[PDB]
Amino acid sequence: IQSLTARAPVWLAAQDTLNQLCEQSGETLASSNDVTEYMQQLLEREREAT
Amino acid sequence: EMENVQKKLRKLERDYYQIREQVVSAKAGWCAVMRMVKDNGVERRLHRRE
Amino acid sequence: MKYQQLENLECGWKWAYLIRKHQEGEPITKYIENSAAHAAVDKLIKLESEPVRVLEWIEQHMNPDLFNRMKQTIRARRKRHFNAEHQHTRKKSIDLDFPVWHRLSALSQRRGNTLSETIVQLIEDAERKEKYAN
Amino acid sequence: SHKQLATEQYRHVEMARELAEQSGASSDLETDHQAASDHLNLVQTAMRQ
Amino acid sequence: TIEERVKKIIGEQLGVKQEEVTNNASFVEDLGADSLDTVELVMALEEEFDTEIPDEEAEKITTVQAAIDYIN
DNA sequence: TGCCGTTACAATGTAACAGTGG
DNA sequence: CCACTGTTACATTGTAACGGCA
Ligand SMILES: *P(=O)(O)OCC(C)(C)[C@@H](O)C(=O)NCCC(=O)NCCS
Repeated sequence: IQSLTARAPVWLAAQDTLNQLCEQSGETLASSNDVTEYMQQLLEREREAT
Repeated sequence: EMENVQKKLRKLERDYYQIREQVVSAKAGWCAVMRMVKDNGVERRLHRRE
Repeated sequence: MKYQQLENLECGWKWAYLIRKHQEGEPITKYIENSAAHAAVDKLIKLESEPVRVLEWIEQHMNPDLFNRMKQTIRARRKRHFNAEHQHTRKKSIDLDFPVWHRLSALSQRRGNTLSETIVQLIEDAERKEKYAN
Repeated sequence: SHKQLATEQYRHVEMARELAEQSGASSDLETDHQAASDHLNLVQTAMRQ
Repeated sequence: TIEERVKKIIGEQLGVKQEEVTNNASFVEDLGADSLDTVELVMALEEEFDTEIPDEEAEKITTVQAAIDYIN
């Protein structure tokens, strides 16, 4: 329990940051690879828009 | 010998009693703020569970 | 130190206290000349919304004789602020008729107890008398 | 702790009751032994006479 | 009557009004009171009547009616 | 000592109740 | 009935005096 508690706040803050970031987007992310692809589409949209 | 422990039980009981009134009053106070804040304030803005 | 002191709160308290005193006519500043006192008071008035500079204003223009009163007022404000959160720590204020108060205080000084302690003891004795009879 | 104390009290009550019983038995035995001593003395007197 | 205690306190502890609670419903899910809230509700009921309720008896109050059933 | 909690007040403002007379 | 008055039980803020403590 104490180990999980120590881990807790970091995980919770991470979750909240991710939730905010994804909600800001229309998509909800589920994986580091998923984030990497979303970044790639972001770059593509950037290099298009520019 | 046991009567002394009975008196200690009485002390503990009065302490419990005090704590109980504290908790019930706190919930009474909370009730209304939950009711109002359910207008999307608590959803993710105020409830910074971190 | 029992209650932690918060600057943005106690400084607002001090600003409000000084403004109230000035509105009451108290000479906030140490300047006998009316012009300097008025200038310092105007600086204070426009100094609203500033703890870090109201403290400096106090250090520089504050009347020497009000320091203790302000200090004890802030002590009381802090204690009341921290105690008003929970019911058991709150305090109930009542008014007692002069004869009753005189007798009750007579008992309290006689026994060396406080008003709360004296009344608690007396009520406990009344309850004990009830139990003796019952 | 409250239940523990209540249970100890109950045990105490039971054991006190039974010891009251043994006290009554001891009193009865005391009466019997007084009678026994009286008999002894009577027999002694009969012997001597 | 005396039930006015319960049917009042319940609301004050759950945010619902006096008539909102229905005897057939259940506090745990049909009133929105969660785990923490149900503990708080039962403890407020204990406080109000100046009595005691062990854990075992306390767990059988999930329904609205039980709150008076053990009382009366 | 200098701060800090603590008590016992003082002064005024309010809500609520009880009276009073038309 | 209705209004105005008297009263109690607080609150609210401020202050002086003790006493504890570094
Ligand atoms: P639920 O998710 O609201 O969580 C409830 C709780 C674990 C925080 C606590 O309030 C509770 O319901 N505990 C159950 C009763 C219990 O643990 N009693 C212990 C008595 S020593």
